[PDB]
Amino acid sequence: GSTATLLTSKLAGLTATEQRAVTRKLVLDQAASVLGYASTESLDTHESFKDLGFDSLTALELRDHLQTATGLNLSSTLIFDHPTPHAVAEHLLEQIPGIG
Repeated sequence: GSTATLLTSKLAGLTATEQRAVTRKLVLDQAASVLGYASTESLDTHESFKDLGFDSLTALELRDHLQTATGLNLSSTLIFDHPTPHAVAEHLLEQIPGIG
């Protein structure tokens, strides 16, 4: 759906664990783009987007970022369903076709 092959071609090179790692960096990077960052400087993967400053605004463009980033289909309260970019990145594996 939509694309997937974009990021899916990434995870194809990883194992589920490294697939976590790569978008634990991507969701992070996106969240960074949202929040005002350029190197995920003020982010955490152990801390929830709540603390990152997301809400019914930034989470929306972040969620938007993840779907744009991955090509998969995420949701409105995505990062509030999955607390951390860690929980979200692994959530991005759930979207992945078998390889993930």
